[PDB]
Order: sequence, then C-alpha cells, then structure tokens
Amino acid sequence: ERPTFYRQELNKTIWEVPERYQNLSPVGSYGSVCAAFDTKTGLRVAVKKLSRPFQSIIHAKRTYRELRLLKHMKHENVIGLLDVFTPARSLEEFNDVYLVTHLMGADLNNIVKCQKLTDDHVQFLIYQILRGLKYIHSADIIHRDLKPSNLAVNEDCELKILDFVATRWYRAPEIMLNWMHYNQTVDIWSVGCIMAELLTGRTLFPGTDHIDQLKLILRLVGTPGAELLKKISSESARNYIQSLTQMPKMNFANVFIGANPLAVDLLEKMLVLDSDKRITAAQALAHAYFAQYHDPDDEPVADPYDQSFESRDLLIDEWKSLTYDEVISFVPPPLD
Ligand SMILES: Nc1ccc2c(NC3CC3)nc(-c3ccccc3)nc2c1
Ligand SMILES: OCc1cccc(OCc2ccccc2)c1
Ligand SMILES: OCc1cccc(OCc2ccccc2)c1
Repeated sequence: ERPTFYRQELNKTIWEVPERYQNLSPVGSYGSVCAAFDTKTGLRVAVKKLSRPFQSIIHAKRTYRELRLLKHMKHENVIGLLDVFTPARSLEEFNDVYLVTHLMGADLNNIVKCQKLTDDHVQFLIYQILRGLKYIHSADIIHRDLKPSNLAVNEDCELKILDFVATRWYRAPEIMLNWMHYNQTVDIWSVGCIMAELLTGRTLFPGTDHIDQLKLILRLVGTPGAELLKKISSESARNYIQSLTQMPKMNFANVFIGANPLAVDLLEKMLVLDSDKRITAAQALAHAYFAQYHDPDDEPVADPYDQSFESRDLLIDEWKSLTYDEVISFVPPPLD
C-alpha cells in the first residue's frame, strides 16, 4: 500500500516524497524544511528532512527522541505530527526520515521584532504558551529551550510550541549554573523572559555570555538569600554566587513601568530565582491576568509519556530500528 514517491533537488539536498505533497519550496535550515501543499487535506504543511538521522549514536538517539515526542503531542498549542514517511521499502534500506506538520504563519521573533505588543495580545499568546506547557509538563516532559523562535504563531494569533537570537537569554539561572536536578519550572522562567520581551519590545536579559547573563538576572531578581543558598549543593557555585556583590530584588512595577499590574504580578511569580517557589503552568493559567481566556475544562493534560529510553545506551542500528518501528506504527490523525 506504498504511495508513489517522486524525486527532486532543493538547493542543498535531494527530496523523495509521496506524490500527495506538492509544490515543495524551502523555508530554511538538525534538518531542512520545505513548505508543501498537501493534496489529501488542502492545507499548507511543512515537511522536514532530517539531516543524516543515523550518522552517530547521538544522532540516532536524537532522531528517535524527536519522533517519539512528535508522535505523542496531540494538543492545540503544541506542534503535532500530520505525517512521517521514508522512501525506504525495508529496514535495511532505511536511511532518510521526513516529518510533516502544519505550516504556521511566522514565529514570535517575527512578531515582537515588528512592533511591541498590546496587552490584550500578550495575554492571549502567553495564555496559549502556558496552556501548551501545562500539557507538556503533565507528560513529565520539559521543553528546556523555550524562546521566541520556538513559538509558531499564524495570522490568526494561534500559537503552537515547537522545538527547532541566543538560547542563553531565556535560560533559567539554575541551568546556566549547571544544576543537574532542575525541574519543569525552567520552562516557566523562559515564559517569563518571553512575556517581558513582548511587553517592552526588549530582550529582558540580553547576556553576552553565561557570566554576564547571570549578572543581568541577579540585578533584576536580587542575589540569593539564605533559604535558597542552603539548597545549593555545589561548593563552587555557592561561592560564585556569594562572591558576586549582593544585589537587592527589584520592584517589578518600576522596571515594567506602565504595564498592566496583573501582568507585573505574573512576572514576579514567574521570575523567582528559587525554582521551588516559581509558579507552575497549571497555576499560572488560573492567575487573574488570564481571566478572560481561562477555562479549567478546556486545559487538558497529556497521556503518559514513556521516556525510559533516555537512560538507555544502545547501538546505532538499534536506535535506527526503533525509529523504523515508530515510522511503521504511525497512525495519521483524524483529518477533520
Ligand atoms: N532546590 C533548589 C532550588 C534552586 C537551586 C539553584 N538555583 C540557582 C540560583 C539559580 N541552583 C542549584 C544548584 C545546585 C548545584 C549546582 C549549581 C546550582 N540548586 C538549586 C536547588
Ligand atoms: O517540528 C517538526 C517540524 C516539522 C516540519 C517543519 C518544522 O519547522 C517548520 C515549521 C514551519 C511553520 C510552522 C511550524 C514549523 C518542524
Ligand atoms: O521539547 C519538548 C517539546 C515540547 C513541545 C513539542 C516538542 O516537540 C519536540 C520536537 C518538535 C520539533 C522538532 C523536534 C522535537 C517537544
């Protein structure tokens, strides 16, 4: 029951895709993505060709990870899989992997780098990020790399979180300091940085390196007090922290002058240096700032996600074969 494939060369590489996808045209370069038209649905879609999916053990595992994560995400504010295919007829000739998802208008960098945003828009966009995160977090997945370029927004201001400017600007302070045991709330920190940027047209913490970045952070949120410092396991990290000149916590209502006071309040709750005290995604959705969008009955959580594979060390052929299994067992979504 194989579809008919067709070949073509687009700048860099070849492309071998079922006839169902038409008028492929590049959108940029981990992999490279083409805008296509999808004849089965009439929707514009993006087809990503993975670059050398099984070049190493790491690539192999990463190809598998991404396919696993994509197959699991079924939610309005998160990128989902319309299709995955290979030109291979057998495991033995399995070498190329292509992923298909909805094409979305632009990204959040292409929306904050056009104007500021008005308050009503920021509410809607941050709301949708939080609702997508609540879902992702409920599967015990941590995004880790949230930033404007990872948020796809279309012409209707609908937002989808995806994966794949500096990443550093959005990273939680615990990650910079190399804490092994950070949790989900690293993603809340990033959301906080995103929201502030949307409200001011400015990157909140545009650090030039990780040391700068921390200095910029502590300057706003203050240096750690005693209850936090007592939870820091690394002697050297604790020293860096305690040796850098003490800074006081800033009044956010002064730093975010003229912003809505409910947005200032959310921001205070998001950008807590101590990750144990940071508001979660579920809690942030019930904050007042979102009172016109919030519905506790249309804020779904995810099915369980098995990421036991993350702790496994496998051969390149075994990661590859696990990926093949997943390409074959893929069930297309309800085409509605
Ligand atoms: N329960 C917690 C809460 C917050 C923490 C935090 N926060 C960093 C100030 C941003 N950092 C660290 C840590 C541990 C080892 C090496 C480097 C950093 N641990 C934390 C443990
Ligand atoms: O995240 C997997 C994937 C698949 C195909 C394209 C892709 O990035 C391009 C893209 C373009 C427009 C909206 C969302 C993604 C990502
Ligand atoms: O990284 C967590 C996460 C959150 C939302 C979507 C998601 O899909 C993962 C992924 C998406 C696109 C390309 C590669 C991986 C992952």
